[PDB]
Amino acid sequence: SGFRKMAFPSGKVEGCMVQVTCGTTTLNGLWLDDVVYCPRHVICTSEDMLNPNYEDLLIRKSNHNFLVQAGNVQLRVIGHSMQNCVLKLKVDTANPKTPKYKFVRIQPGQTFSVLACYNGSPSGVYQCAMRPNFTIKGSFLNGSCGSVGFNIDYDCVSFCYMHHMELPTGVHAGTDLEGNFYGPFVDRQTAQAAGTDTTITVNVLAWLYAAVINGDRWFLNRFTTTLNDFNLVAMKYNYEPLTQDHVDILGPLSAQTGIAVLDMCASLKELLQNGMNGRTILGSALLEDEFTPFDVVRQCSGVT
Amino acid sequence: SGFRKMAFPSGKVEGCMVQVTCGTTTLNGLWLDDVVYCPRHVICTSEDMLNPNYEDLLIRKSNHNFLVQAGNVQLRVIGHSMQNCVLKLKVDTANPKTPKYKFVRIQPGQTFSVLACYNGSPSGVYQCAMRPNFTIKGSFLNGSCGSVGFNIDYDCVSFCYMHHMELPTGVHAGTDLEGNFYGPFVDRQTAQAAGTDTTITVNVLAWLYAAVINGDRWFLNRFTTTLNDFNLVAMKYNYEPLTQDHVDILGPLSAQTGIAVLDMCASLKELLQNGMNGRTILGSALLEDEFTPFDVVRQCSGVT
Ligand SMILES: Cn1c(=O)[nH]c2cncc(NC(=O)[C@@H]3CCOc4ccc(Cl)cc43)c21
Ligand SMILES: Cn1c(=O)[nH]c2cncc(NC(=O)[C@@H]3CCOc4ccc(Cl)cc43)c21
Repeated sequence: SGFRKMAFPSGKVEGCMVQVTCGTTTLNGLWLDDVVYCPRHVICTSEDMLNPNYEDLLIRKSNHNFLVQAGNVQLRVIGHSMQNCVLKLKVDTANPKTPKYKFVRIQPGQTFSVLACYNGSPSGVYQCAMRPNFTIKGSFLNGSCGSVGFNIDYDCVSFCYMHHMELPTGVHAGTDLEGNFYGPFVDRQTAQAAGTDTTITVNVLAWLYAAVINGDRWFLNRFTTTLNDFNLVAMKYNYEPLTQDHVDILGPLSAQTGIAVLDMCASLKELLQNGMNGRTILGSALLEDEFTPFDVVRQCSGVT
Repeated sequence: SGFRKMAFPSGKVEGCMVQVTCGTTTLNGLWLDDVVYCPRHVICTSEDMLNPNYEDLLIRKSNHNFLVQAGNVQLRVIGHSMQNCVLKLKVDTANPKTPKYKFVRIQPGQTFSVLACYNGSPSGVYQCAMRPNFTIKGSFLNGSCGSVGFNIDYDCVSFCYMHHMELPTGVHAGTDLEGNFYGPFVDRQTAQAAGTDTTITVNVLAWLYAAVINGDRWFLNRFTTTLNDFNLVAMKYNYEPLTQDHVDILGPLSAQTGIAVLDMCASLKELLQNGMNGRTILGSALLEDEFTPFDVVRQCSGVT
């Protein structure tokens, strides 16, 4: 029992982190096989960030201008290419610690672990979610660019995020491992504002199921609702609309607890309208939305 | 910017986890050098747990009754001894992945990362704190016993916790790596109730400093207080008394923000008396107390 914001064990990803320096900019890179992936803004000075022409800036860089260091040993760069907003630096040595891996582009609402790094060295691991406005709320200081987000399915690491930027509001933006930004963000030091950060309804419901599984049951009410009635309330509270696909996904948690998905929706509807009244659910005074239904099943079943 | 509940990178500890089975009980063990540490209740059946005489039960066990498996390979047990509530199983092979390590006994209020394991395999990593009542609020299912808590100082892992038990209220109890339980708990399936779970005041203040560093400043007020006046309020709200030692520890965060420790105490005093009024601090609707002042400095500075 007990339910925590849990990240995946980070060992498989720690074995992939390297330091990439180009000129006076140093950030992190991800070394998989004989390729090192890193944000293309490693080639920029602080002044270039204002209006960078990456293709033009890249012309002035050769393989020897990218310094890749794995631990305290230097890697030989034998090729470099730009793919969207990431650089792929081909090195002469395959990473001996390369885990089984995939590159996946996640959808909003999906969660992942982040291994925050500085100078190619891991500082910490935390869990976050791709927000509905395609930002993530992370913990990243200067030098953290190139840190990655991932999920693990047994022994296969699915890399979904690479950190690139912090917006003026303190939220974060980045790309998948093909270098495509999540959302409309661009790697330029220009005013970019995020859209509405709506609550991930299906994740809140999954977390209310986790609360029932762990004994926090005070919020269960005598009501039910329909998807349409619930969504009228969800719209009002800046919650994402719940679909029949989300109801299907919650099926196993509904089966485990015996609480119909629409009954849990009615409980959530009353929590939105009435508030918590100074009470907590799983140690939280707000409705947590960064646990997916899959995370709840995994944590409540002990998948390793 | 951004502030997350961050765990240490778990790789160094993942390389130490093994599966220990004695008869029909399987749990986790920690393999450091040629010794495997595990909860002594691995020798008990579910029936033995009601009133176990560990010395007597241990007489019926030989080295060959302890099955230690590292990955999918078996370790040869050449000795076994009981130290308080842990068994130390000497194996014929030193763990080749043994990191630099220490065994430390933490004080209440101190935080640590937990690598939750099942069958010697890591499932997740999360951060928690030794509560003032010597329980921890973890996430542990059956089979999680032997999972460890630790801190990392650069390349040295200080192991502080080994999981042993879940109380009827869903909170957790365990020992240091010398097998001594934190608090008054015993490894017996008997009614054991926890004392008051007071709030770790010095950690809340550190987290309010983290909030100011990250731009959440709405709660800063025009007041100050004294330790004595603050503690009158802290007592009333089941907060731990703040001492001059805690004030000294917060010194570097006070220097970084320019907010005197007693001014932050007055802000916290108003938050306790007035509540949050539906507002959040660092994404939380409650006052977070599982970040120590050291955690705040480390996360806000990027120690790797
Ligand atoms: C500089 N810095 C911090 O101090 N905390 C950060 C957390 N995450 C990221 C950064 N860095 C940035 O955002 C840089 C600084 C210049 O502006 C831009 C513009 C676009 C892009 Cl892709 C990157 C950057 C951080
Ligand atoms: C069985 N079990 C779960 O299902 N979730 C658990 C989370 N953490 C621990 C356990 N296990 C226990 O607490 C066992 C079960 C029998 O009672 C006792 C009594 C003392 C001691 Cl030291 C251990 C135990 C859990």
